[PDB]
Amino acid sequence: MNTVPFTSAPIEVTIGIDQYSFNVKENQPFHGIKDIPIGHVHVIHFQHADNSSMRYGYWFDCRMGNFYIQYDPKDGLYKMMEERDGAKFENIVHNFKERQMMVSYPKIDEDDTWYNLTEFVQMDKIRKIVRKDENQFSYVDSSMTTVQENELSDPAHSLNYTVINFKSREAIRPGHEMEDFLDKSYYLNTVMLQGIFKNSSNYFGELQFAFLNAMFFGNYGSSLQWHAMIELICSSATVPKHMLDKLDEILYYQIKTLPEQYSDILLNERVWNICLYSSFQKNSLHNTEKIMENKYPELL
Amino acid sequence: GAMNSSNYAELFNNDIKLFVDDTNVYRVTVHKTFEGNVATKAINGCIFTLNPKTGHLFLKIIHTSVWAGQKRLSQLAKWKTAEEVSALVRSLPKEEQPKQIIVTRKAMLDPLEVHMLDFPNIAIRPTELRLPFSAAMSIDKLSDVVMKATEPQMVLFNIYDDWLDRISSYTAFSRLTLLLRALKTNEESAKMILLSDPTITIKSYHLWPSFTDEQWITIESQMRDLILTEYGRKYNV
Ligand SMILES: COC(=O)Cn1nnnc1C1CCCC1
Repeated sequence: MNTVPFTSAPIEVTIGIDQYSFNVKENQPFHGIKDIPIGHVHVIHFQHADNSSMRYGYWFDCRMGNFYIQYDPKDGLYKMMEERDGAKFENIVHNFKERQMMVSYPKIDEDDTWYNLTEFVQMDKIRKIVRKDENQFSYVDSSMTTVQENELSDPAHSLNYTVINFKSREAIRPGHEMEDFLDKSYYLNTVMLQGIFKNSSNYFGELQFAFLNAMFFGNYGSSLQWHAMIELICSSATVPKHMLDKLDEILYYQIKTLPEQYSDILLNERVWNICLYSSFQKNSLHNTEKIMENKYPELL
Repeated sequence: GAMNSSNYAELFNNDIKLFVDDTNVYRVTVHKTFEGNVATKAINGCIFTLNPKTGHLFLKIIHTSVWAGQKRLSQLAKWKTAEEVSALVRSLPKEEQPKQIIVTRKAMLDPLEVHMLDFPNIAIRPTELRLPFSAAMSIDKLSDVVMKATEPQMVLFNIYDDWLDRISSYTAFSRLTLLLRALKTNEESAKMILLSDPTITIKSYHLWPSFTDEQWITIESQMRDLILTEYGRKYNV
């Protein structure tokens, strides 16, 4: 197990760690989070009690270094930093662990939720979407725009998701206009899978990462990307069977985890009704269709 | 965006534009079969592509052979229309290519947009005008060329004859739409109005009769009376 210590907690804040969250009071004796499961990426996220503006947070993998959080009173946020002195880091963590000033990552043993949401997500791929090469962890917030949003403005602070545009020359072969517009299999299998992502695991990783940024930060461009990546598969007549089965599992766990009271802002009615009831794959997502119909029948 | 009555004079400015109407592309007769089912039989159709400023009409004749062995013909017809309009644009010299293409039916937007991706500076727009271009096949010389075609063919016409020698393109378009609306509402009576007087005849190189200015006023009034007469017949007014 690994640990993200906190130098202090000078401002009252709701702290998220993966799908969990807890509140810390202003100047409370809080010194971080222990027992973080090794083997997965993680996200630690923040919403200030006195200014819910800007949710923000950090994606990290404890296998890549020793990370800690310290508040910066000038920029007014909790910042992730890397401690290069391993002995100092071990000593500080042990002291705080002995004084019981850390919360424990509260994983139920039966519970595979986080693995199910991050199965295909890798830090190396996160670090290409979020470009800040001097850090081993990646900052995301509520307001960051995507490369595609910026084409339709500070490029250094952008989410470099793969651009998907159904009415673009990339999506449509000259001479196959009707074919390629009504059946996106070319665009999915040749352009995106074979050409850009290389395999379906990388495509699913970006899809999962987009959903998580949408859910944890309310990042609008991330929600757009998530839906575009779903629609691209559902609108293709020819999809490898293993991909459809895996997509159903991915989407089921995303819908299961979504806060019920955020469904109105996190789910696009057009895309979901199209994917579940009109698309080529309308009968290939049995688990997702069942949870959607039982949890959010209003959207449909 | 969409084209309506607020920006109606835009049709007659100096930016080249084309209306595209696909109503008459896929045409069928419906009949019973020997077994008592129902079958369709396609007949020749046409794409109606019109420059409202100059009157130039690019009439692409759609021969029934294009439908042979194809499925989902109503959908295919929109994509075939878009393919042919795209081909027309590419065939025109750059200085003759339109800056805007206005489709009469919103279902033509995506097919045309996709076929014209190579022309990002040509705007593809709908219209809120209800334009009676479906009645093009009530114009005898247009219907004759479509029905006689034995293969795909493009035929060029000036749908205004020589009217632009005497009137503006705004007035000419208004005259055309009134004539087409009348032919759409009551074709027999419209042709009667247009042809009753034998001393006034259509020139070999024209589509409509050779009316003087005063006679066009009379004809236009008779067409408006026809439209109103039919409105009253329809709604019992
Ligand atoms: C050089 O900065 C510091 O030493 C900050 N600090 N103060 N108390 N804890 C820390 C973090 C340093 C690594 C683990 C927690």
